[PDB]
Amino acid sequence: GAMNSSNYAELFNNDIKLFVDDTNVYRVTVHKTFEGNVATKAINGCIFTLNPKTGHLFLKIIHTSVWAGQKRLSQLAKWKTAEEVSALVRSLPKEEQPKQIIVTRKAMLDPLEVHMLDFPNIAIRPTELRLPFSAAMSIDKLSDVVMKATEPQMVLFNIYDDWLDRISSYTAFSRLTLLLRALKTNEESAKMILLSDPTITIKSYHLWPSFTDEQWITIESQMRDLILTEYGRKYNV
Amino acid sequence: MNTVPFTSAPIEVTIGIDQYSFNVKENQPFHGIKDIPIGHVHVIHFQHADNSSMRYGYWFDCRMGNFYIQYDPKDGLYKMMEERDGAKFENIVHNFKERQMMVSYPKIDEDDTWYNLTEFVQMDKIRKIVRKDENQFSYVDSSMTTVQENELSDPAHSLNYTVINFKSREAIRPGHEMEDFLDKSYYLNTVMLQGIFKNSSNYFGELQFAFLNAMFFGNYGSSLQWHAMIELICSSATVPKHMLDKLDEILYYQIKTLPEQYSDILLNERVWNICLYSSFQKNSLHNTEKIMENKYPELL
Ligand SMILES: COC(=O)CN(C)C(=O)c1cccc(O)c1
Repeated sequence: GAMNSSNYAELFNNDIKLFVDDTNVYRVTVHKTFEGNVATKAINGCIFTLNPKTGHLFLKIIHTSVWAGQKRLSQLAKWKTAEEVSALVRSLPKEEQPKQIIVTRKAMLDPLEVHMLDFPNIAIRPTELRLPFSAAMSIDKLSDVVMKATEPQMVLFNIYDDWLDRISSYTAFSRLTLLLRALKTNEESAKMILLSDPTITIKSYHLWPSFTDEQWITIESQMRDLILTEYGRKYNV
Repeated sequence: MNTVPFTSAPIEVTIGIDQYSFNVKENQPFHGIKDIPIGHVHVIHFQHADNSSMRYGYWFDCRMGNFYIQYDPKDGLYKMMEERDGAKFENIVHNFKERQMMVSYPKIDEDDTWYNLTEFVQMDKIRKIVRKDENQFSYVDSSMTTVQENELSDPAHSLNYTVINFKSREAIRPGHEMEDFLDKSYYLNTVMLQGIFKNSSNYFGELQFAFLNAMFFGNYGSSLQWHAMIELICSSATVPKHMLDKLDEILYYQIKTLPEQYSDILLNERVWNICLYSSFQKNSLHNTEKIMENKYPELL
């Protein structure tokens, strides 16, 4: 069944599961042809496959060559996503394979279902939550590795850095979704908050800055303010 | 012309024969149905006046034996039976025919409806879908479920239609996932037509039988099966030209024969809107599209 606010804590139990987001798989800049018509030029994309309990991120980079000479790319993108997620599962040891895959957009259900026919016991679930994973390309190190790729490539990250040494998965996921919601609603402001003062750094092996617990509270507050603001600036409230 | 005689009619019942029907009163002197066209399967069916629950009936072919009906007061229904004494049956039939205690199968000469609804339906294929090999005829009723419905409970009383499932390994070639899901031609032509049904006539026979069980008994699983068999053809980019033309004729007469007051339950919006207006064959069903639009434009 569908994943929502009611069953939100199921994300952090001990059954292995993955979120799959396909927003950033097929990415285009739309431009004008010399004849004044409109054309798209693809740029590199990525599948965002995330274990919400552990933070392990399987970032499958989607190189623009995969679209060469293909038609109906937005439809292909969903099937390519499902082919790549199925290949990732088959690559994992049995004891690491997920018991559920939650897709962030319902149009991935039938593509993923058909590719996972060999895995009748892996449940493919939609969700009622409006998760901000599209904003993953606002994380500088993820964007950088996608755009630099010259061939198809899988890159592994922990999207929680070292947070789980100090906080629970539930709290880590909440922080992640707050950060990404903020980058999605006003990327410029969000990045200013993060990269604020010159005594705070990002470790070479991390994605986010090395905030103390107290600074994270301050940061998280600032991100909440931004999100409500933009919600006023948008709606005039 | 052949005859399906009755010992008596002890309970008030509406009796159907193919697309015809008449009301028989409790203990009215009814003794059967005569002038039944040879060469086609037929279905005699029943709806009791007191319990409109359970429409039930019998598929039969007068070429395969002499069949007669006696009400069973223990099991509470009109049963079909097979007489083995050919002279008893003929003396009995003739006797009743002289007392004019039979209704005449009321076929208008111009009328090809029944032929067109049963063109590809054979008793031999019915008896494989409805397994009861000690009888030449086949019982079907409102409540019987299909093999496929059971997989998702009494196997002896099941409709063994061919299982169709668009998200299944049988339907999707490893490595052609997207290709086969968006264009079912592989599954139609290789798996089902070449592999399972052997030819399109047998495919059309099962499609027509499923429709008729949906129409005459309100059998839900049969309606599911009819729509699935239509959708598999409509969602295939590559269909023999002869099948497409005949499918149009088939569906035309099915929609033409459907009671106007039943389109709400027996017609699946999504299948028909996909089939007539989006699928590969959206433009290959002119006669069916025409009568669907002049007769059920609400559904669409
Ligand atoms: C009427 O008393 C009888 O003993 C005979 N009846 C009518 C039958 O059972 C019967 C009816 C029809 C066909 C048949 O082959 C037999």
